[PDB]
Amino acid sequence: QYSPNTQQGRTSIVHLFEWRWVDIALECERYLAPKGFGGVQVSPPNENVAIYNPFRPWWERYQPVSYKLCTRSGNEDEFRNMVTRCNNVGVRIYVDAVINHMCGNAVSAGTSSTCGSYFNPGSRDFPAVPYSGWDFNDGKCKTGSGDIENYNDATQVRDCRLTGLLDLALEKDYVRSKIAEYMNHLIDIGVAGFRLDASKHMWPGDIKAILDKLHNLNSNWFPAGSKPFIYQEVIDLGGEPIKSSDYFGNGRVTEFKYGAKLGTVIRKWNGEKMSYLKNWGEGWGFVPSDRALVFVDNHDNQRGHGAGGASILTFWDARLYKMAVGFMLAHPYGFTRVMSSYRWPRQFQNGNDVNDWVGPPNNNGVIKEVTINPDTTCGNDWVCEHRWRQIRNMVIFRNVVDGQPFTNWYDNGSNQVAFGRGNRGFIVFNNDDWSFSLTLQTGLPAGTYCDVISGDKINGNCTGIKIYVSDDGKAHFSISNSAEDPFIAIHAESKL
Ligand SMILES: C[C@H]1O[C@H](O[C@H]2[C@H](O)[C@@H](O)[C@@H](O)O[C@@H]2CO)[C@H](O)[C@@H](O)[C@@H]1N[C@H]1C=C(CO)[C@@H](O)[C@H](O)[C@H]1O
Ligand SMILES: *[C@@H]1O[C@H](CO)[C@@H](O)[C@H](O)[C@H]1NC(C)=O
Ligand SMILES: [Ca+2]
Ligand SMILES: [Cl-]
Repeated sequence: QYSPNTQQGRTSIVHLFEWRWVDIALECERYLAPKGFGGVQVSPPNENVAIYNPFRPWWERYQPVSYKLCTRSGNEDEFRNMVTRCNNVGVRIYVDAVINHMCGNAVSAGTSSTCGSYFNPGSRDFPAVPYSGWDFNDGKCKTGSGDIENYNDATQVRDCRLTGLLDLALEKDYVRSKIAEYMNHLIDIGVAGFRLDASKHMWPGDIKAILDKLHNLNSNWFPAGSKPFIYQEVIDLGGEPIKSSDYFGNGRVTEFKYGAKLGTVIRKWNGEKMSYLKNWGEGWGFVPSDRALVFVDNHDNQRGHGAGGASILTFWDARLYKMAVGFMLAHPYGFTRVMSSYRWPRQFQNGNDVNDWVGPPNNNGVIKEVTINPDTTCGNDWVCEHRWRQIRNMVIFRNVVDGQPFTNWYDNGSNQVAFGRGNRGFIVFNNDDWSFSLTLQTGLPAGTYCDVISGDKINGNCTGIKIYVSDDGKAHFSISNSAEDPFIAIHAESKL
């Protein structure tokens, strides 16, 4: 559960937040496979509460009603078709499993669900599963409100309701079995792993009991004995009694300190600078690389709903975002997840975005299809960061240098740094307020390389900047602080 059952040579996954099943299946064939992406994290595929006030917010998908594969992304048949086609092209599917809870305790009873299933929060009745009052922690939680009130108390964080969400009694074999039933149905369909949502709100031992009931991946696509890849969402920035290390026995963990610190460093907040990235990784107090799932931003903190503060970089800050993603994809620490989102009307009032609830692009509630423009960009308000030349080429960069050591590091004591990955790739950054022009040792073999950030290598030629590596591995780099993309990356496959 620590290894990504991704195809050999593919090292990243992309989060196609709120994408429809039919759009993902197409993207797997027309883009993801050809460009070397290893997998796709999809939004919760199980039935959720249909919320009309606000109008269909993104977060309604984190309020389960049943485990029926029927949501705004599609039905069960469309979901299976997606997993099959993607798997047939070497692109894995990872499911966002919401298993810590059901929907809000205050939600009105009725059939306001994505598939018409009836449910009654007030009476803890979820017949479509089925679940009853006996399957929740109402009698176990010790707070006066019944909800989590203080994160300094490890017990209520697990036994009480996260912002009102009915908390499942995961200690009960019956509940563990209904969740396993749901997860095993997905595994048998072809899913390669799961993102365990709100893992901090579940005891490590309860998670383990559930994982012990899981099947091995589908033998039609994976080798015998393959275990599903598991990465648990645990926000641990320190200061709390719960540590992400407490979950190492179950699988990988999300390292939120990663995007938070990269954000402050690149923004140059409070005296930080890129030169300090020399010992990036465990040196910064992060969890072991082999237990880490890293990313710059996620669906939560890109809209200020998670943890990380205002330092988090997102597509809104394009120039710096591409640099942050590039550094991440070039550095060997952890398993990388690329974000892919949609645009919403950000409206800041007194320091906060009042429209942080806006759901995916839609027409009367029906999610809009992802349209592709002649320049490979997306329309219908889908950002498609994974399609940006700079990000896509760095995804390939990571594949090419997979396994190579971190070497030939250089820094000017400020914000101009560079490092290589064995003899397969080199990358340089200029985040200072002045130009960079120096000859550095790359460790690469002599030849002419195409800069994969400012261009591509097409039919024997580079469309952008060209780098010349001498016999001794030295190469000259010139990066103006006025350049669109203040960084250059070259690797074994961009050589003429
Ligand atoms: C939304 C988020 O809330 C909780 O995160 C809190 C951290 O645990 C705290 O240490 C502190 O930083 O405040 C955070 C809230 O701002 C919770 O632990 C997370 O798991 C949760 N995020 C996931 C859970 C959901 C509920 O199903 C979803 O709303 C969300 O999209 C998930 O990413
Ligand atoms: C590369 O581009 C140049 C023009 O810029 C052209 O002369 C040359 O033939 C091209 N090389 C190949 C292999 O097509
Ligand atoms: Ca819980
Ligand atoms: Cl996450």
